[PDB]
Amino acid sequence: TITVHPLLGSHVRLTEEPERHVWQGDVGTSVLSWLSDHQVHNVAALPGAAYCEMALAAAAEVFGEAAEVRDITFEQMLLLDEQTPIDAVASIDAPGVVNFTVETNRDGETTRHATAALRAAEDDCPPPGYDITALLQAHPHAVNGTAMRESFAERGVTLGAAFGGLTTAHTAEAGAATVLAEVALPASIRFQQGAYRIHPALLDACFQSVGAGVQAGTATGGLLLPLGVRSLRAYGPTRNARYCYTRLTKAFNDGTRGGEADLDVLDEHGTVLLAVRGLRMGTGTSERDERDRLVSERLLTLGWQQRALPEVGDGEAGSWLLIDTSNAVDTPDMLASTLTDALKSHGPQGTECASLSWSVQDTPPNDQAGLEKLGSQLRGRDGVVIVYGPRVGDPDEHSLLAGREQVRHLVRITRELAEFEGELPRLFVVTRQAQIVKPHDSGERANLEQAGLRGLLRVISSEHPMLRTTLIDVDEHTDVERVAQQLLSGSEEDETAWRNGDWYVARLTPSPLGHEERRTAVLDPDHDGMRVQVRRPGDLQTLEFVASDRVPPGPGQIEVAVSMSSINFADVLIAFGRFPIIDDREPQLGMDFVGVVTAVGEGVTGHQVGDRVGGFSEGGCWRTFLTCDANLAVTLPPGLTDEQAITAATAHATAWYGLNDLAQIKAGDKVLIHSATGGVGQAAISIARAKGAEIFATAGNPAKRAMLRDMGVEHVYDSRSVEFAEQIRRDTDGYGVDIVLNSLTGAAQRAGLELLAFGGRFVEIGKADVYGNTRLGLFPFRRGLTFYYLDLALMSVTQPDRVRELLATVFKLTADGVLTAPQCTHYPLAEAADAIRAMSNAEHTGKLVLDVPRSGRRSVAVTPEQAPLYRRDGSYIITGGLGGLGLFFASKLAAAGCGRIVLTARSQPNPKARQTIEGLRAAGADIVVECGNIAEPDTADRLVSAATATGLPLRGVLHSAAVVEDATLTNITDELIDRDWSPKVFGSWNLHRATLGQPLDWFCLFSSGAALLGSPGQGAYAAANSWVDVFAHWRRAQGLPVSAIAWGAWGEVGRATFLAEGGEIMITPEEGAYAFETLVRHDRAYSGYIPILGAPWLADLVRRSPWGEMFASTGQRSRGPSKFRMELLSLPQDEWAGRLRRLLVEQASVILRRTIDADRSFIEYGLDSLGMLEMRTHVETETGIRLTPKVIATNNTARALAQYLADTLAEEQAA
Amino acid sequence: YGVDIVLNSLTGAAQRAGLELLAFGGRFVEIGKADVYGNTRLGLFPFRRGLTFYYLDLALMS
Amino acid sequence: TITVHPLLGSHVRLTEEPERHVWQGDVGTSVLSWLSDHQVHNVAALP
Repeated sequence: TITVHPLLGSHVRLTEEPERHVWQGDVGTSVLSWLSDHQVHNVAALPGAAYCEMALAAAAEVFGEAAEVRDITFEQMLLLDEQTPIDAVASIDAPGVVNFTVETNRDGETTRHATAALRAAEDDCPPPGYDITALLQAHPHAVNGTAMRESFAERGVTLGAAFGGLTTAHTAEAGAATVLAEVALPASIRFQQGAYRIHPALLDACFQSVGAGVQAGTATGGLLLPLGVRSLRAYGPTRNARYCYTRLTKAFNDGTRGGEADLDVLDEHGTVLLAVRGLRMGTGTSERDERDRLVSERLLTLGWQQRALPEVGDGEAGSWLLIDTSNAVDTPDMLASTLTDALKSHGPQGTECASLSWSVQDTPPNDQAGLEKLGSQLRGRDGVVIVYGPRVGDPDEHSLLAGREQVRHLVRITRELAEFEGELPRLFVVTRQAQIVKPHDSGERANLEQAGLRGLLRVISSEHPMLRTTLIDVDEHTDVERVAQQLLSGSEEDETAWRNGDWYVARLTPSPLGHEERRTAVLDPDHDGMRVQVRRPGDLQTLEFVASDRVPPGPGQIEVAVSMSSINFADVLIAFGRFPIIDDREPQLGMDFVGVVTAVGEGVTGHQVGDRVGGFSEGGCWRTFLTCDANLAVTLPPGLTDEQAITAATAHATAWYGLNDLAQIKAGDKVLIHSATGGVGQAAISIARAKGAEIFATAGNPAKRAMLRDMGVEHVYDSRSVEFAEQIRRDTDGYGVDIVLNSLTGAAQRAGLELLAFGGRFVEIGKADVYGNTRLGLFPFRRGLTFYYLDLALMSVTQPDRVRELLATVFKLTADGVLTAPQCTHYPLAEAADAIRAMSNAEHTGKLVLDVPRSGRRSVAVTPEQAPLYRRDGSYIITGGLGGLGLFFASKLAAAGCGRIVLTARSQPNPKARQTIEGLRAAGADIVVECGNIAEPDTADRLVSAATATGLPLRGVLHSAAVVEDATLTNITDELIDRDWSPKVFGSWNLHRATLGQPLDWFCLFSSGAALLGSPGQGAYAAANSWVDVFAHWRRAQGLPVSAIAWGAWGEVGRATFLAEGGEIMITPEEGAYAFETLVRHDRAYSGYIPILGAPWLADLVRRSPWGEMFASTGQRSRGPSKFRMELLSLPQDEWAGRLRRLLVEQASVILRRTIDADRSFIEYGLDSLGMLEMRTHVETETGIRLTPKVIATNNTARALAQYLADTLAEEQAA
Repeated sequence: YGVDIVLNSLTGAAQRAGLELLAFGGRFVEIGKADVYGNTRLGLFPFRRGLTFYYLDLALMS
Repeated sequence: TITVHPLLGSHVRLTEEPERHVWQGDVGTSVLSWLSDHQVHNVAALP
């Protein structure tokens, strides 16, 4: 009786053209038990092999046997909760070509899981076989295929039992396309193989072969998933099969992307059963997104947090040692004396301590003899603390020397301290406002001289980990009580700041850019140009002004100062991130505009400056200054005020067109207007009254209907339901209507279309139906209908002259008073956030006019990634250009064509440098070289003058001079300290002073990751780099532009890069070029771009660093018990959501490989909709509630998604 | 660029192909009652470009 | 009991505008012999 296919289910034939085969059925687990086994992160999912088999069955049905499919695609995954209706449909679009698409229409929306083409395109040409005795003997070297499957399952996507068959394999090597596995249907799958054209389980295993084929030694943290195949063909039933050919053509070694496999299924005899060509796994995103991700997973910063002291008190017997060092101040006693007194009093038990008051450059014998007074017989007694005391709040030009002396003092004293045979004491260090913490009491007034210390102490903490190197920053208004408490029983914390009456601790935080660090600028609407544009299409709460750098008009252009624009349904659609993009150019907000001409183009003569103007344009009209094509603007006749003109445009310009120049409305012609109360509807009402027609209409809620009836227009009916057609039919005796200015979608469309009576005109202005392939029934057209479509914006862009004439006509008519402008309700343009809300919910009637603020309203606008980077008419100076990264950055600047970049270094260039310079000059860059030591003020003055006196103002700088050197604590010499100190400190300070007056746009100061991380390789470099870090913070505090970068190493794999990646030079130059070009635009002062999130030394930092917030978090091995998280609903559900926050962040951390905050967005760090797959599946498994890949996007922030889950679970709790 | 005026008289996939062909503002004039009286389901969407569909039948008009 | 209906073939809900139920059944004395006896007008006919 029943013979339906199991996956597809029913097959029903439609005779309507284009001929369509519609397949419907259930693919739930309850029906097909075996389906349950592709638990991706422990949740059932339909394998792509299922899509392949289903497409093959559809092709066989439509074209009989020996017909195959091409260019398959997979688009979304599935969930298969219990039951899952599936609606596979195939259409005969044109003879000889067909299309096949599978989608699920549950929950009220569709999801095109896979698209296909089933053109037969096959002939009676049997495929050739393969030689068993050859392929088997070629690659017999065995490999643990079953263990490979087990590890691949552990990787996150399990296979269960039904998807077995893939047998222990053999290959020439791990990394070659030679895997020789064997495939057989598991016992539970052998039975029903007849119905299928090759079991989806067998095809899935055949695919799965690619998992072992790619790389047997797969790297941890990588996930792959098949995505589409270029072609397919099924030759014979797979009642029996042995192996699938392992022909792979992967362009691998990038970790992901594809593999372009061509699997061929063949039996024991060598004959082939099914052929697949062009198989790709895990495509990911475009190259631009790859570079964007590479920036997320590297930017670092010093994150500070507030906490309480868990020490409370313990251990006792705090007989530490103290040294009052470099305290040349008149009265630096209080800090040391108070600390000693608190230690004596509050310190439990005996707390004897002594002071080795080694002042700055006290006396020669103090180097050793002065220290041995206590560091000889009782050295390293139970703990030591260094106190540095206060200092002046601002730096003098000569203050640099003092910092050098301080670093010399620290290196000497610490080398002496570390030279103790017995176990070393923990090295406390208290410094006064030498570390910049956070917006809470942080900014200017940082003690620069002490600032360089941080890097040295941090490198020490790695060089000699035995002496725990905790260092504490302190503030005037913190009081010494909790400071003494930290001294006494301080827990294992490395770097902390007592910035106020509160404890602050540091955690190296992976902090990608966002929306709070975009460069802010001060603009004036009166003459400065700024635009409005949604930052995050979808949540209109993010509307924010943006600088627009008004460009002077060109030929055929005008420069109009907007006075008021109007919302329009296109604006609403774009605001909610729902516009039907069609030309890879997202439309800007606003369509119309009314303002005054401020400048005149070259080739234009229609109008002059100082004259009013109106019209619409693309490029966004929600601006203070707008530059639109001159041909697309109409002078305002004297009658119209600005308000009337803005209200009329796009209301009459639509209504007048549709009803007059297309439908040719005449006296006594029945008209039907949908959504009359809207602006377009109101214009239509006015037009109909003017031309003398019977004005039917329909509205929304009853209040609007009553209001419209108050206007005198009789025959008002509800628009929500289709009932209006019948009612109007009753009230007209059959002659329903002659014109329909439809603007609603859905069933109403058909009713309106059928309403017309033998005259025919259907002007359609809606947008939902047309961009949806609404596929209307064409039968009602038999009675002389005529269907129009009227998209005013598109007409304006393509046929400016016609819309220009139309606009002139409507304005002239409005001035004469024959037409009345609709009702208006102004809003301040800065308040667009709520205004858009009214339009969508339709509580306000009439056109919403936005009144752009054109006044002296001084404000802060935000410059997006489109920021001033390479401006032609300015000079750029690069220091140390003649060596290392300088050459590469100089070449990059030349490529950008920057104007007359100045290049300098400390010495004459080498012959290769001269060759590169002359070549770049020949390339067209007007680069000029200089020389001299940057540590000299004269050199800086000469450099700044040369770049300025040349005639091109200097605005960009890049101080990159540095030389890499290696040293260890003991052998660190003073000359090394000086030669590291001068290039960074003195050069940078001189550059800042000399350039202080110029109109700079950035200031890039290079640094090393050592100052941030701490590498035993070098310690002298760390001090100078930390100093330049703090100096950059201070400069930003002063308000001048600045940006400090801490570079790192080249490879993320260590020395294995030579074998696995090959010898390469520099520090990932191309990778860092984009990072620099981006980071120079944003505002954050300090940032560390270093290859972390997986790297050799990270294994060491996590151990030696008590902060180490990056962690490893190797606890992803969830199990069946993990469900208890749902069972924790016994506790209060609000508190349950509070803990759900932590669940979410922890689960996200493993996939992201780093701890993220709960306030930012997941998309910021970068997830290829595969990190999204993991997150969604894990959320469902750990909570039993599902969130669609759509609703996750809007709630991209951890807080948002947590609140959404809390609500969607409290609803269940209520049930 | 495509065509502008299409005085179609074919049926089946021919008219569907024609409707996609014409450029912006093209006016797809129709005279062949065959497809229309069969309640063909026109793939309304090529109207994206501001097309206009007419049906012309001399006898009924008269 | 049996999902298919003898006089209608296979039920299918098409989620189009408007929603349609399309069945595409088959009938015939060749397979549904019980129709043969109702030979209306001395010719095979649909009851």
